[PDB]
Amino acid sequence: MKTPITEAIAAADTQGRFLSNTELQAVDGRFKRAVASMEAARALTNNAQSLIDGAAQAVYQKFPYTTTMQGSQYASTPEGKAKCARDIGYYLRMVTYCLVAGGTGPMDEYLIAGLSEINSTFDLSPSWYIEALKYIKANHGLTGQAAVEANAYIDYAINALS
Amino acid sequence: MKTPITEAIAAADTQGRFLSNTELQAVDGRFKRAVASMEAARALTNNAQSLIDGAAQAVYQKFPYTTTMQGSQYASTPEGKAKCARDIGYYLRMVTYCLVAGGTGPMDEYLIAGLSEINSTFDLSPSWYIEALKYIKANHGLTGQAAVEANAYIDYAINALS
Amino acid sequence: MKTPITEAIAAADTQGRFLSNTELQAVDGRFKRAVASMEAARALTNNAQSLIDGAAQAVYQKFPYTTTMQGSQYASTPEGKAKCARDIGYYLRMVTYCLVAGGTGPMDEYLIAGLSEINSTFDLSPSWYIEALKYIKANHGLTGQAAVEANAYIDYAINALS
Amino acid sequence: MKTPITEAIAAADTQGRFLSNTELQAVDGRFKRAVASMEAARALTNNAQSLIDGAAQAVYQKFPYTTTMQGSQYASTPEGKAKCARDIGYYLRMVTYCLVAGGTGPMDEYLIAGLSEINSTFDLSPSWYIEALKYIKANHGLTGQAAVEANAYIDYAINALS
Amino acid sequence: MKTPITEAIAAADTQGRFLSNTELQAVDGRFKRAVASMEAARALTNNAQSLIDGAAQAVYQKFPYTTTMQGSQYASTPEGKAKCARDIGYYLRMVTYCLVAGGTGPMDEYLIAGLSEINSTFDLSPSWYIEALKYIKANHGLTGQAAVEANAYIDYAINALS
Amino acid sequence: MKTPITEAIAAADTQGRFLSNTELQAVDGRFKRAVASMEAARALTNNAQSLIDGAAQAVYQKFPYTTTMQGSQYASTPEGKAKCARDIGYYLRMVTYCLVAGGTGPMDEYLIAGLSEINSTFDLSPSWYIEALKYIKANHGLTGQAAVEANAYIDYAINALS
Amino acid sequence: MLDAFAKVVAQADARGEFLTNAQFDALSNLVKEGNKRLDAVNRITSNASTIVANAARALFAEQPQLIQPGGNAYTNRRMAACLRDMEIILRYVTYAILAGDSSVLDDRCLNGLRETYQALGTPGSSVAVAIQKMKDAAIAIANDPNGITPGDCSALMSEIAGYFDRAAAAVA
Amino acid sequence: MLDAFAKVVAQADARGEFLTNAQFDALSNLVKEGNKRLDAVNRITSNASTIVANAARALFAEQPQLIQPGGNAYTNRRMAACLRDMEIILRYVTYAILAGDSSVLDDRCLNGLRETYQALGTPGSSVAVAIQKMKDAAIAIANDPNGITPGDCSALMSEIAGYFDRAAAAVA
Amino acid sequence: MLDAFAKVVAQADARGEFLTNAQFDALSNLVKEGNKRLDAVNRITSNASTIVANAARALFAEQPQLIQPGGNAYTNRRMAACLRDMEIILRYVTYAILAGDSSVLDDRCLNGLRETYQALGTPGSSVAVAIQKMKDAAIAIANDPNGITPGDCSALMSEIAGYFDRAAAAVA
Amino acid sequence: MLDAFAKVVAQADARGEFLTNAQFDALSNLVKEGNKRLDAVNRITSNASTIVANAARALFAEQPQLIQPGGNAYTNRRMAACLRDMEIILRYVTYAILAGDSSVLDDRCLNGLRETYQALGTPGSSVAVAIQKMKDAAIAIANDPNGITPGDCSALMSEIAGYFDRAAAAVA
Amino acid sequence: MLDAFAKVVAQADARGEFLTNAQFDALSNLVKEGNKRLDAVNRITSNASTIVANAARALFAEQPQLIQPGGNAYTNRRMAACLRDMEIILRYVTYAILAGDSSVLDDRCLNGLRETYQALGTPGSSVAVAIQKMKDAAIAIANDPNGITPGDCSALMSEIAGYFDRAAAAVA
Amino acid sequence: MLDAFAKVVAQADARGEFLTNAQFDALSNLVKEGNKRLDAVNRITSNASTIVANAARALFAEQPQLIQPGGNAYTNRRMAACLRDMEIILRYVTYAILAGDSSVLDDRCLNGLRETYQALGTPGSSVAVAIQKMKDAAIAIANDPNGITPGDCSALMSEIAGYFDRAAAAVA
Ligand SMILES: CCC1=C(C)/C(=C/C2=NC(=C\c3[nH]c(/C=C4\NC(=O)[C@H](C)[C@H]4CC)c(C)c3CCC(=O)O)/C(CCC(=O)O)=C2C)NC1=O
Ligand code: NA
Repeated sequence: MKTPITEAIAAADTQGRFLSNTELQAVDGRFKRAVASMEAARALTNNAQSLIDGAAQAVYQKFPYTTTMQGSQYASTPEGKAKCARDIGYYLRMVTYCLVAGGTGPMDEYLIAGLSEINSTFDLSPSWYIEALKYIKANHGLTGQAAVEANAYIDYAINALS
Repeated sequence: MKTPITEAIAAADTQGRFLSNTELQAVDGRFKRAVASMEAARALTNNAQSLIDGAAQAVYQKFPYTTTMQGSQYASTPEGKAKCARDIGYYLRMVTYCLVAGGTGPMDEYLIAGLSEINSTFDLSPSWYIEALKYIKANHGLTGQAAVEANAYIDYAINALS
Repeated sequence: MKTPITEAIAAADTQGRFLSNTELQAVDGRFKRAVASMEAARALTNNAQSLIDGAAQAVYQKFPYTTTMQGSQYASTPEGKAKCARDIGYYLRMVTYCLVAGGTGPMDEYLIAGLSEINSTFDLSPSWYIEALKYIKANHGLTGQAAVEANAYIDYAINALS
Repeated sequence: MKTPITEAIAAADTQGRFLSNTELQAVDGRFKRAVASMEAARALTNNAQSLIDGAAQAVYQKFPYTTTMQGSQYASTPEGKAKCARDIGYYLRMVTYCLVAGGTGPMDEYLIAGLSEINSTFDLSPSWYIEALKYIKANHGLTGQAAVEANAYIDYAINALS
Repeated sequence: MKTPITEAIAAADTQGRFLSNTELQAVDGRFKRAVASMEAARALTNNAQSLIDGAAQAVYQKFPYTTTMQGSQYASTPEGKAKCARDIGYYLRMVTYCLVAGGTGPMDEYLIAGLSEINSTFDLSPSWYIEALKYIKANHGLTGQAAVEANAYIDYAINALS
Repeated sequence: MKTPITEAIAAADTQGRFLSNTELQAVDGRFKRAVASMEAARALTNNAQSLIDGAAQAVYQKFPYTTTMQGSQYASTPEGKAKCARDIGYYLRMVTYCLVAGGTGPMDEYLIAGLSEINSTFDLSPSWYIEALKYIKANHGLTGQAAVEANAYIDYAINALS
Repeated sequence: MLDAFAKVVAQADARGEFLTNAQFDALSNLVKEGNKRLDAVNRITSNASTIVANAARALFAEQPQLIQPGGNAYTNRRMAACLRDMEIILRYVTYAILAGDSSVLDDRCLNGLRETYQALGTPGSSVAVAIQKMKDAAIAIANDPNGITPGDCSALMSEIAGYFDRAAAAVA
Repeated sequence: MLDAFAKVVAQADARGEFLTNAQFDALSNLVKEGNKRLDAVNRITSNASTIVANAARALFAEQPQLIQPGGNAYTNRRMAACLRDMEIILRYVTYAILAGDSSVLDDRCLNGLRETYQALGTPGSSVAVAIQKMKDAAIAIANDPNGITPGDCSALMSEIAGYFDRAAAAVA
Repeated sequence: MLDAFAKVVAQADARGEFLTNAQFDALSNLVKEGNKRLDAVNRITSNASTIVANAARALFAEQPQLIQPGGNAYTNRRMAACLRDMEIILRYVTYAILAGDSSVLDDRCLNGLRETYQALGTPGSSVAVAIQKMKDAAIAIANDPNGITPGDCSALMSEIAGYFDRAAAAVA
Repeated sequence: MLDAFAKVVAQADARGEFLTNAQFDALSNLVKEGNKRLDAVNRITSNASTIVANAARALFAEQPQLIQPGGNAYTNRRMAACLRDMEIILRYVTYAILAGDSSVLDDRCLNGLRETYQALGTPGSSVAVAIQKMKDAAIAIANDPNGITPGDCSALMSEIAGYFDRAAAAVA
Repeated sequence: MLDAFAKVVAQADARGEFLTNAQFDALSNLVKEGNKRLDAVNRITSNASTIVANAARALFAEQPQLIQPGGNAYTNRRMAACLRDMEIILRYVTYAILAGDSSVLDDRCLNGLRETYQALGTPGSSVAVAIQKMKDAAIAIANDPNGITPGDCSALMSEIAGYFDRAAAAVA
Repeated sequence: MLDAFAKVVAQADARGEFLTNAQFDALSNLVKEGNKRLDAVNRITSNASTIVANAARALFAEQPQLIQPGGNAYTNRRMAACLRDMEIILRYVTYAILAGDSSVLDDRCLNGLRETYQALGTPGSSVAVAIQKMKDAAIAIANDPNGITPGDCSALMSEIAGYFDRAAAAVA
């Protein structure tokens, strides 16, 4: 899984070398940033439920046809709404994992690989998930470098959907 | 040339990706460490001449046969002594370059590539240059993280000669 | 471009062989089918305008939010409606090209390559174009093997969007 | 084994695709031609013995030295004549197999692969087998497209020997 | 061109090495054998015309049908007989070249490459050239190691035709 | 293992060929040279002990610091002197093996592969072993082609150390 | 691989025999039924996406543990791979329909596939269920009496069912 | 590569246009003449060896300096390569007959072939002569009135001659 | 490739010189301005998709002939390639922002790119216009005063503008 | 491979769970102890050559049969390979120190290494002894109180010892 | 691979020993008998084609089921492969004659060859018979007293017979 | 590549001629002088390291700007490459001594080498000087009258000098 630490190792291992000062500075960079990241991850975790509920509604507000149109891809049944909330929580959970690991690795492996095949197959519109993600970004309530951290990974998901 | 910054880029470029937060933390790590590195590089540069003169003598003391034995590989002529001092200054200069760039790159490219072929061809003993390097290490007069920094690259050269 | 004839040649050329009876039967198969294909292509060409106008409306009927929602990706301006009609005509034109060439080649090269990147980038929903294509399929008015022919290439586009 | 059907499949499979209309037309071409091919194969099978006996004599007539010269490669013993008749029947049998399968596959796999190594090793002249094949071609008694079919595969063998 | 000397070099060059004693012994082996080889080459050259005339007749004697049968591949015209004599002289000339160079190189490059394609295309029987070569072998009149030398390269041609 | 015989075989085997006269001359070259080689190998074997004792002293004479300086890499203890004598005997033994096999193979496999890694790791100076080898060369007491033979492999070791 | 025609040829060559009249007759009926075979391939292929997606939907509805966290189809990479496998099996089944013989399916798809899923921890019996659902949709589509010259395709639907059941047995 | 049908399509797409009735009519006549095209390919292909060998024989009879020692076709390696080239040119010409368009010939055979022969020292004008001889044999075989439904193939023989002359011009 | 630090080192080594105090001072200010550089990269990267898509939209609005049938961006394959190129140029520009030096941009993106577009028939001046539009969006995003510690980034925006103008000059 | 942080994440994802406060706390202490970990890597790495050479010297002193003619470390090729192996094991152990997890060591170094040495006839128990000697030198160097801010690194030295003992068990 | 000389060397090195006088004497006689060895190789090689073809003829005469339809040597592809194998075995046997040691034969020809034929369904005992027939022809040719300096080659013919019997045992 | 013998053969084949007596005589003298050629190769090869190192020492003594910072032989990578080149040129010259012909030198070493050094900025005239110094040492070693059967090797030393001067001209 891609983190600043496994990247530092992969680099050395690829060239058959011991770790150097080049790579140790990279990992120190990660340790110092971890304070801002963990703050972000904790706050997003503690406020998870309200952020998911708020985000789903933001989506239903923007795309009202998702609550009315017949079809299993839409949220016009209890089952559809529950699947939508589930997916949005998956997105949020992946962001907290990135924050904890200090890189895109968790999202890359568990969500982004295969994403466009999934959305294409089940007729899920990327713009639904972008709207959900923009809501979380506007309303997470973090400031300073904790916000920078959380926003970096949220925007990473957005570019993956764009 | 290998630095924490070109490594961060090489990683992204190799996988066809934009830079991520994974890579930005690595470069911040380098920027924060630069204060200790620049202190080390400055002190080694300002005291260069005494460190080179002291180091050459350390070598002549340890291996006295280098000042007596006939042959162009030895320092038993004015020319041989001047070549020896030159080489020792090359080693020191490369350490200051590593400190400035934040990685092994400069030493890797300008000194270590081809080293064992050169020493083998001109009959230069690695243990002469190890002794020179150990003197610089014991007598650079740096403390705290500036010493850690300078010693990391000096010891890097030593392992290359070992 | 992929046709039954270039495929027959590619096969022989790949194995460094002259054409054999294996390959001539393939091309005869294409010549005999051409009568049904040309009938289909002619009828679709002669009735192109009504099929495009009907198909666009089918889309606006199914997804009414496409005529109301703000954004350049939607048909809520004159410009957006004209772009939509254009694209639907592109789809129909590609089907007539497939019919004429006796294979998927024209659609493969001019429409399907890059499709998912385009739809993802400009926020165009595949299900809009599926609905357009289903309308053409239900209302082309062809029967017998001409219908089989036209439907084969229409359904080919549908699977590409699915 | 190479037939119009396995070629159609190989093409699709190589590119990781489902079968398309491109490939179905190829197989229909084969099904329509099968009537002419089966007529040819049946007639050649029913008249096999006279065609083999006639063909061997054609060879002995053209190259009389094959019935007089000492050596196991020649037909100057009962054993040699029986081996010659056997081989000529092999050729004819392979033609009927090609006709049935709708391609060169059977001849390619069972006769042509290794042919020049065999003829070189046992000192068998290709021109003996060409003469045998020309006799069958002149005297099979087929007309129209059945003759075209049988002649295509006979001439295929001739070019393989030339 | 393949000789004991170019082989010795190719070996060294392939492994990026200077020549060693391994390779010098090989070339000395060639220099010592050259006396037997040059004797053979000289005698075959001086007696070339009688050996070619004798050899062609040996072929016409063994395969009388070559002087009677209609066709440009046979020696039943003045032109055909002149082409036959030419080819037989080519074979003999190649043997003298092998003897001079101390290896198969000349025959490999100028005669054996493409041989089976030529014989197949122009309907030339290998067994004609084997008979010619067996005559030269029986009647060159060399003894001791000169005969061993000449026979080695003649038999090399025979295996190439077999 | 590299000998004139395995080289002759490797060449043929690489090109999928039977042995030719090209390769037999190479092996004869080796058989003829074997008389000079075996003479050299026998004399070096019979006089092994005096040559090793003389050679070690030559080294101690040239580089007196090797008998005085503290460290396990030097011969300033009984253990160090015994290791030095051992190594010098290894060198001599490898030369006799080369002489017997007619090539560099034995030295290549058992001594030269890994040499520079060993000398670098244990801080063994190549110039010590060159001096030892030059003594053996000056004092083996062989003349004519036996000397040429022994000197070829001794000088081979010297270039490997240079 | 073999088609139905090449298989008869290969059996014949092993005995060194010309074809009999029984074999010629059997192969002639194969050709006379060829239009039906081409419709079946065209129809199944033309609906390939809905067959897969609808079968997968059904599977995950009946076996929710597959999509729960820690399930073998949880994460988009694993879901993609699952849908991909369903597409592949369908693809190779359609190849065998065209050829009139299972060799291409057996040789290039099924050989070693049980072992593959066992090493991964993918439940083979769940895969079998997915194939059975694609089978039932494929035959309904292929044997739909609307929009086609009426006639009897029952022996062909038997054959088609044969190829699906073979694949389901191969993984279970 | 393009066939005659794909070429009309590609020209149409560049203008963003549906096909006209003139274009549909032209392409229909192409299909109606298809049996003749298949005979021409079958016949030329079925006689490929004699076309080559007989043309080569003739060439070396008229230009003996090619086979004299030091000649560009002297030695069996060079002769083999020469005959091989003749086979290749013939092969690619037959590809273009089937497709009804020269793109495959131009793109995969002729592009850069003059330059190839100039670097080697192979006389391009001798190659041209070899092609012209294959042309004359090919048309005689393809347009032989024996053993075939009578009719007019003259426009097709013109087209066939066109592909040969194009190759001869490309090397000369 | 070089970063700003390795470039000073390489110039120094060519003269065989230890760094001066002027050079040490210059490199220290580079480090002190590093937080600003990291924000600029983070911001431009975080908005990469909208920069590209919005620039492309604008380009095709001003130059409609690019998307007309026969245009160089007509067909989805050509459109995809066009958008891809815009993404690539942006990517390499962000690499140079991080490193503080153009070598990576020049060496791995721009060298030979004019020649590439000339062989294809892609209008280089249209590409230049696309880059200029991405530049203007990138600087607006990077230099947005909302949501960040206030301070002066003007010398860095000059540098960023430098990398875009270099790429536009390289293709035009 | 995983680091200590990615391992907690992967366990969490299998249950579909956000991290608890206990897990956040554990990971925070990991970060607070990070300076010590970086010193340990730096120190062991900086002395890599003497660790290896001195351990090898000791091994051959205690097991002379390894260097006698016919021994598994006799000849320079075999000696080189032996020293190389010691360097590799050390390298991978330092990787695991940095990551705080053995996965990289287990996956890329130790898996199949016992089998490797058994096929070769290399005595695994001799390799184990070499690793144990490198361990004892590495911990003495890493835990040297001279030239560093005083504090307690005992739990880290336990962890380091853990990685060495794991490698020695893997080969023995 | 080893020759006779390198084998003595490798045994000596394992003990760390200079060669004895017994070993030097043995190796000297090897050299003195070298002319005979070169004749044997030259003769067997010079008749390679007739050895193979004549042995194969004999084999198929005694075991006709091999060439009947369904037989393992029926079809030209299988016949070619059969003759090829005979050529290969002969080739490698001649290599071992030159080297005076079986290592090249064992290592590059015989290792795994029984398993190869068992997987294919090739009857190993039939292969053994083919080798035995080549052996008997090879020794008759190599030991022919006509056209060569008279002398005793019986110990060499024993050795040659040894290499053939080894190959026949390896497949049977 | 050609040796002296293969070159005479190739010239002869171009004319289609058997060798004359003059050519046989010339080639016989080549063989009679072969012992001298083998000594020259053995001697130059046996001193390869000192030839190179001593020539390089001399070169850098006379052209110090090569080793000053910024010089083309400054840095160990560039020095290594320089010494490597000297070794390579020497190696290929010794190949040509053995073969009695320059083809191997010209074809595999010298062709394109001037262009190589011009692209790099390596001064060709400095390389020429290095070769000339190796030449003078090589001839002194090869033509040393000590420890060898006395006789005249002057025509061979001329030939050897020829190969060195050819290489120096090729780069300058
Ligand atoms: C190019 C490769 C090459 C070959 C081929 C070669 C052969 C070769 N074998 C020789 C002799 C010989 N060859 C044989 C061998 C045999 N005599 C018999 O009666 C046995 C049936 C037969 C079994 C092989 C004998 C017995 C001698 C004489 C003794 C000797 O010189 O070894 C000689 C010595 C000169 C002579 O007696 O004519 C040579 C040159 N030398 C080479 O360099
Ligand atoms: Na052997």
